[PDB]
Amino acid sequence: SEMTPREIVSELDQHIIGQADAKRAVAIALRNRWRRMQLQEPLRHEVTPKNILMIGPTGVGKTEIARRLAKLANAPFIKVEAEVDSIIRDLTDSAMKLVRQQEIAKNRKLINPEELKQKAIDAVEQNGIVFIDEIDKICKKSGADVSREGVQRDLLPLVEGSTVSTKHGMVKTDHILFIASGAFQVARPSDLIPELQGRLPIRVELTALSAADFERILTEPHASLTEQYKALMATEGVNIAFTTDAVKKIAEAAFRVNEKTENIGARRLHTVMERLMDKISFSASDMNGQTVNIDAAYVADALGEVVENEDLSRFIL
Amino acid sequence: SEMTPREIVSELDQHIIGQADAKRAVAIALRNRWRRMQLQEPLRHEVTPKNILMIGPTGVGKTEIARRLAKLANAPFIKVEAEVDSIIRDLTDSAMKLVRQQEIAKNRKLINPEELKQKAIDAVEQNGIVFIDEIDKICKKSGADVSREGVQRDLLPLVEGSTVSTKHGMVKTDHILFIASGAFQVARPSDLIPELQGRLPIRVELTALSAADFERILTEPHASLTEQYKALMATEGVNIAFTTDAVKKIAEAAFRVNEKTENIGARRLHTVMERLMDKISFSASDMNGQTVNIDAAYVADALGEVVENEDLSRFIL
Amino acid sequence: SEMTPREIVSELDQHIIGQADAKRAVAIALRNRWRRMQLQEPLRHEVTPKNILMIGPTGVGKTEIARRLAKLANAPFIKVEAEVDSIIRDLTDSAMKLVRQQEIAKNRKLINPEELKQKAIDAVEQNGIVFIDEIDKICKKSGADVSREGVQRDLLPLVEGSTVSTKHGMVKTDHILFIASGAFQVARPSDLIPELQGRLPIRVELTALSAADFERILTEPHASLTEQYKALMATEGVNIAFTTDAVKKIAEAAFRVNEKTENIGARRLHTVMERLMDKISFSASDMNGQTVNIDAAYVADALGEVVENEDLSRFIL
Amino acid sequence: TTIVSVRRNGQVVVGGDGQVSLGNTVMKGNARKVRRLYNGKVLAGFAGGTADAFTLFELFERKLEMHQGHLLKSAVELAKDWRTDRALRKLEAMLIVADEKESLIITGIGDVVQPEEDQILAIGSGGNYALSAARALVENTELSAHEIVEKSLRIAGDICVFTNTNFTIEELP
Amino acid sequence: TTIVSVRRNGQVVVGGDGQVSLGNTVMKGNARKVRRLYNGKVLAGFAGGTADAFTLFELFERKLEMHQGHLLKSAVELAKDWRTDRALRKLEAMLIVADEKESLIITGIGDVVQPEEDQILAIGSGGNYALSAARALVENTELSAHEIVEKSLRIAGDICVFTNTNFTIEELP
Ligand SMILES: Nc1ncnc2c1ncn2[C@@H]1O[C@H](COP(=O)(O)OP(=O)(O)OP(=O)(O)O)[C@@H](O)[C@H]1O
Ligand SMILES: Nc1ncnc2c1ncn2[C@@H]1O[C@H](COP(=O)(O)OP(=O)(O)OP(=O)(O)O)[C@@H](O)[C@H]1O
Ligand SMILES: Nc1ncnc2c1ncn2[C@@H]1O[C@H](COP(=O)(O)OP(=O)(O)OP(=O)(O)O)[C@@H](O)[C@H]1O
Repeated sequence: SEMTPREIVSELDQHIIGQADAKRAVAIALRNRWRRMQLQEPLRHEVTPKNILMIGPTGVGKTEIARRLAKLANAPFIKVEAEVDSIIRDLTDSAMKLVRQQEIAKNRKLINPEELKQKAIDAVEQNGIVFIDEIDKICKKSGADVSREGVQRDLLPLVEGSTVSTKHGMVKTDHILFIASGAFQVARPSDLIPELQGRLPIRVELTALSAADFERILTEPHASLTEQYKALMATEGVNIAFTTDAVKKIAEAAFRVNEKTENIGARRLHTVMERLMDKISFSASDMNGQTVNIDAAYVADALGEVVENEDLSRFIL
Repeated sequence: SEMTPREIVSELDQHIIGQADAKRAVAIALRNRWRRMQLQEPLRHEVTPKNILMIGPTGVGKTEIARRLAKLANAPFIKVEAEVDSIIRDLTDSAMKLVRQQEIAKNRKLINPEELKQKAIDAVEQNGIVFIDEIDKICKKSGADVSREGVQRDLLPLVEGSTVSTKHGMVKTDHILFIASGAFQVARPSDLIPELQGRLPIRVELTALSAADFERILTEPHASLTEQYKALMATEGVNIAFTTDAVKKIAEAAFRVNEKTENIGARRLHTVMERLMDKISFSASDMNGQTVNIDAAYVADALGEVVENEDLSRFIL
Repeated sequence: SEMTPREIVSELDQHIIGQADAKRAVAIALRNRWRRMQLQEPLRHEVTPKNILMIGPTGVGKTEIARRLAKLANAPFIKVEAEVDSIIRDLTDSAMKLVRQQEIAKNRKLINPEELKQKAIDAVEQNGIVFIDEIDKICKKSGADVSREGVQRDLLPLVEGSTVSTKHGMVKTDHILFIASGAFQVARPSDLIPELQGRLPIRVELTALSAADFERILTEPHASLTEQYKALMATEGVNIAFTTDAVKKIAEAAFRVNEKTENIGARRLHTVMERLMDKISFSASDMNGQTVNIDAAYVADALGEVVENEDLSRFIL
Repeated sequence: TTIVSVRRNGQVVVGGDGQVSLGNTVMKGNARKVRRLYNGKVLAGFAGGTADAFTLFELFERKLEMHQGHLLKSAVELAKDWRTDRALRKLEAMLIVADEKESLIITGIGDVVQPEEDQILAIGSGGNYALSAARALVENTELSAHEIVEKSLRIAGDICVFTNTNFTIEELP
Repeated sequence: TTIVSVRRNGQVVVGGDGQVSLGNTVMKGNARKVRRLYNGKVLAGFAGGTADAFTLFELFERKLEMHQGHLLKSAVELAKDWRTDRALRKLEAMLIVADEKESLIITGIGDVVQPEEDQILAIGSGGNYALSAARALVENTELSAHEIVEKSLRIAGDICVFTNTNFTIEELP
């Protein structure tokens, strides 16, 4: 009773435009944790999920693809960045609001908090997605101490298979699906203890977002910034047009800023829009019933310009 | 059911005179967390508040504008200066006295324990203002260790969106509105992890308070020092006149001290007044029914003079 | 009521192909903890199990032989890699599954917990296998501090015989059977405190896995990768043939990678297969009812090639 | 060593000989003294006795592949790691780095220097000899920045006893 | 000392004399200067005053028996332990290491050097004397890498006052 990879991909292409091999490897991660169901006893209690390792920049969609696969597949989700067993005790506390959010709006009394003690556990030991953001931040070189390789050691019994003791009972982990992300610009995947490199067989590399890629992320995705502002400003009683020649000057204007400062990724769009929808957001109420055309001419003279700091003339002889 | 930005501004111009762009960006922060209400399901559970970053001196009104927007908009407030999840457990304990106080003073029995753990959390997850004072105090350079960048890391799941477990239940944070302040004289905004620069799109810069600005802050604001002393001394049965030529010599006498010592900001007025209303505050009772005229002549010979220390002649050859 | 060594060996030769002296010493470890039963009172409460020390590479089967002797002999199991008494409190929480799942479908109400608190304990104290992976990681040289020799000291009362206080009662340890593994490439067994070298009489040395040994581990073991994929892809409605000339090119292709990078051991097969069953796993559903022949020609042009990094030309003059 | 860098007509060249000297003897004479950094985006030539000369090279890399290959910023980020309270040791060496945009010289003591108007840089014992021939050519000939680096390096190998005619040259784009 | 290594016809030989010098006096004259590492998989000859010369030896072992005997990688892993922020002391010595595949020279300052085309390596006071005789032979005779090392060592014992004719030679395979 679950989708096909071809469909998981296509359902992700609506909130996370771009990438590719990203979704693919993530899809087959879900698809084969289900195919694990239609099996006897021997070939079923032993077949650990092929964990994933996402290698890519910052703000390219390493966390999105892990989130839009926790709801659009429904399962306990949790993100953590390097106690260790309290990562499972939180995956369980995020199981109740599912096995009792829809079920409470379905069973209507019939409470029985004794089944959410063995039926909400099946909701974890089976459907469990643990996301480790910034895992490259715990590798051997770091130029003084190597205790970051201790965290990588306490975080081993989990990706392997142990029995975490939560307040709902003994929840196994052997079948949970772990996905770790990392920039891996300083270190390399092989800089992780070998006794855990073979517990992350899937290696998927995400790419950065170009000028055109920033153009699409601005509209195509559901609840895109173009729509979010079209709606948040429609409630004021104002309509707003986001022409296409003006979307280019917002994607190729938030990119110009990512290649001259820190590359925060897509999140650069939010800080750009907020400066654009600055003039309107304030006096929107006092301008009820008006269709404002946001084009190249408006966007251009909306923010200004952003050249590099001064680096040189300051500390260089 | 909430004010307009034009009004939030004008209601703030009564306790916090001065600034400008300060209030403006703070206003639209509240206005658009409401406009978020009148929306369907998709474009509603996903539209994080455009957090704010106030860059300004010390004692210019970075905390006031965050406080006079927690009452004059009514919502759980809390100030913190760099556990991390216990910042939410305190935003909830400050959301009690607005139910077991407010919802018993409008719709006055009627207890119901399992009714406040749904009437209060729905108020935090929606109305929540977390204020981080002195955030510039946790940046990369600091000339030895960089663990201050660890705090900036544990304080990430919150500004992003997680589920803090309080004693009242699982309260989400995704929609809370965070406002961080900083002097940013040593560091720069860009000295903060990029994985959090895009989660604070609003950049507002407050200015310092001049001689004239100290003159106004002394009267115009509700409960100004001129009024607070006029009243606290009226209870003694004494009336007191604060002439205008004497307000100048108190603003341009508390400014003279901020440009020759630490610039504590407006809070300099309190320590100045306390030295002025020193002679009167003591023998006010024993002088019932008298109208004292506090003018240039009185203020002048009320405190004295304050020239620089001795710096030089001490340790310089 | 338990098997013979000759049989324990033969039952292990189905999931852990290879090794030899490995199983042998492990077998007689179980066989003689039973022979301890058929004895009077004096020669019975005093005869500590001859603990084992497995010296071998990484991914050769040091943990498998300890796991396939916890189920195929049924007893509380637990793996730990250097609190210390909480290793017993977990061996007990793992004993509530062979008494509440072994006597729930057997002795079948019957509740009486004060009845199983001496039926569960009697178990652990008798059938108890504590596995210490990577014990060589706590020896004297490490070039600065020697607190790792403190862990080797707190982990002494257990291998000796004390009384750990769990939430189920006072469970003795004197008769538990401990098995510690280690690479021992940097250190030597004798680098362990003498007051614990004589509490691990059995010294078994496992060998590494060759080209041929990787060929067998790919099929012969129950739930081998060849079968696991044959089944996980049969559920998609697809059949797959793993010819023999293609199993050689997967064992002698995962070995080629272990002698040019970290030698992760057998776990190398998983990462190799995952790259092979990459093309199929994705579009398996959309290709229902097909028998794909995976031979030398397919495997060859399935992954590509893997020559050393670049080491030289980068940092060497 | 002799490491020199000329820049003419959107061209950035960086050459250096290949003699590893130990005392007054020659241990290796083919050594590559000019290496490529950031996937081939920047050129780096070093001088100053292997060890330090190398660790200075690495440190500038960990700074490029952490700042998007922004030469100038990477440079200063590195320099600042010496100008603090807790120093970063002290390196007996110096680098000449250059990409399509800028060219610099970074010392393991913590300072970054920009060329003079002509945009020519040289370091190492044979330094000034090359720098003298370079300026000579740049200011009086039409030769490409490559030809000049080539020519200047030889002039310097024939005067410096710690410089040979066995060099490796790299250019951008 | 005088430590030399020649490589000809799938042969890798590494020889060295056996004179431990203290001041201008000879304390021990049989000393084994070329030892075997990794169960006999790699050859190592050292020079540079006992203590440091030794601790450099050990450090390269703890790196081989931690990298599957991959000479080159073990070498660089060790070198990198000097080129960091927190240095690894500094050793007054150097090693000539070689297995069936490659041959190197590692200094306790943190650098790894590859031979020149002829694949000949020498170190120590009597270094260049052996290296001169070696190149002489390799380039003009048919002698085996063993015969050459043997011959080259003697030529150097008769010129260096800190090198004797009492040597120990090891070869691979
Ligand atoms: N491919 C994409 N298409 C559209 N929006 C994207 C994409 N990738 C990221 N975003 C946007 O980025 C924000 C979320 O960032 P995200 O969690 O994806 O970062 P990341 O790539 O995981 O990096 P890090 O984990 O290092 O911060 C959201 O605003 C989301 O819309
Ligand atoms: N513009 C202003 N108008 C009225 N009162 C002001 C103003 N600025 C500051 N104050 C007074 O200053 C006090 C609060 O200072 P506040 O916390 O705003 O300082 P800040 O500028 O945020 O700096 P920091 O956070 O570094 O202390 C209150 O007593 C408040 O009345
Ligand atoms: N002899 C063997 N026969 C079959 N599979 C084996 C064998 N040895 C190891 N494996 C495989 O190795 C994996 C488990 O590795 P295991 O934990 O046994 O290695 P280890 O060397 O004991 O542990 P560590 O790497 O923690 O020292 C499984 O995929 C298992 O199939």
